[PDB]
Amino acid sequence: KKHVSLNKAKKRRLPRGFPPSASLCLLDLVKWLLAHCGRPQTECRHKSIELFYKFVPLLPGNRSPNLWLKDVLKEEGVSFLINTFEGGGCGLLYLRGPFSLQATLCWLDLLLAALECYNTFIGERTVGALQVLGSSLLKAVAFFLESIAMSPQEGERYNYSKCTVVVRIMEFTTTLLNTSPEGWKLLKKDLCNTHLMRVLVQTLCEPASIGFNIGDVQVMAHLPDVCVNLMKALKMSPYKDILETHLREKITAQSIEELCAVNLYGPDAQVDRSRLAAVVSACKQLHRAGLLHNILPSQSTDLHHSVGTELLSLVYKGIAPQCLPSLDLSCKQLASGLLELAFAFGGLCERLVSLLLNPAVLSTAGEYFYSLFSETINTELLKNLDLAVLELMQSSVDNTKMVSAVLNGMLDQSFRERANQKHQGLKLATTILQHWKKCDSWWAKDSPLETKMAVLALLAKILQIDSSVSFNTSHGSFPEVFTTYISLLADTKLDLHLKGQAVTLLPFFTSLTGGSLEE
Repeated sequence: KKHVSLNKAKKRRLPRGFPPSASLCLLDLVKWLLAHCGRPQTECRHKSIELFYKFVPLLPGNRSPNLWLKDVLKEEGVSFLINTFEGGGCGLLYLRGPFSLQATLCWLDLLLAALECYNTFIGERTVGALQVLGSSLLKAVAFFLESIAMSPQEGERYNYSKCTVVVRIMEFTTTLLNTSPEGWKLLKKDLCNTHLMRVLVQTLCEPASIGFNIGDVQVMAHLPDVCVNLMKALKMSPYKDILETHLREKITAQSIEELCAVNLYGPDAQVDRSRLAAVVSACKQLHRAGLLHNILPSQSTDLHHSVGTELLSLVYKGIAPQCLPSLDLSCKQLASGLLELAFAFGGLCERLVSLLLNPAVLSTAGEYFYSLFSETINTELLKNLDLAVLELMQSSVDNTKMVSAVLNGMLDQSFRERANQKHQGLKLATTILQHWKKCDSWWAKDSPLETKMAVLALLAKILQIDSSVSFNTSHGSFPEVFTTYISLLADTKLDLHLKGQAVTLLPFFTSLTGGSLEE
């Protein structure tokens, strides 16, 4: 606040930890910052770096750290801007097993400091990536990449200080990759060999063997987003062939077709369930990375990945029993992740809505498949918009109970999250409001008296889902929906009771003009 307008030349007071001077306006403080930026204590690096960025443009040059750093580096020497990176530990088979000696943890601390001191100056354009490499950085991380996956009550602290490194390594190769095109040719082949394209495969598929553990509550959260950030950063560099050749033998379609457990719904715990969950999380994050059909364009040309159709058929026929496949809190969760992955290859919508209508019957001690899952199915039918309702209402007479049930089951779920999206509800309302002709057999006379209360419930639902802003002035079948609403009021329709939920919808209607008002 105050001193940046009062950087005068007076007799200040010297601090602890410097040779003396006369005035110390800001230059001595920021020089102490820049020389002491390589403090290896990880709670201090962030604060020193952020203080550097917020403390450079207050010397009266009013510069920017992209140009002022080079303006110093031209006369300060290139050793000045690399001895901060160096550390005193630029360089043992007794550390092959995980050990917790006082030197080992401090060496990993040096590695973390030397790793992340360049991430902000590479993501920032303070110094371009030519003037930094043009070393022991690459050598030490290469040796650690060949010495990564190898006191059993205290060496897991060393294991935590191991697992904190590789993620920031990966994010450093992202910030070198997607900031300068020369880095596609600057990073030599001593690092982008099978080391990185083995450790990424181990990070995604089966990572509870290198030392990451489910029970870590923060790094397990922060991992599979920056890893997908890396895997999408790896398309502006020509190593996409390296990734495809390093992936397509392990998590490919052969693995999934062999790992479909012929006794799935049972007592098996780890090597089928954890492995299947790992690989579907891997393909989910690959689908987030946009590289899944760049792995598995599987079999044919019917706009249907045959492995995905096989996933749907095993999800169906697995529930097909002996007596009945019992459920769980994770035997359903594997099915949920299975369906969420299997509904991401291509369209796969008409297959679903044709499977749902099924006249087959089940005899236990046929439309039960909707009743279980019923949340992801409806939120995907939400996304397939403005045609799914039409291909539903194509059949509305032979199996009316199912079409009423599925319209309710999507409408309530679009109704529940009415405070986040707000557009799918009104669009679903407007795309169901212009489709009354497919259900004309409902709102007339000569009907069984269970359909009519369902139709009034449909009216109340699709009216309550929105407000009276887009109903009058002939919105859709507005006189047709009005005359179905009137022709509800027959005579042998209800004792009284069923009319009350009709009379509660009157504030929607009472804004019209003469004519029908007198009616």
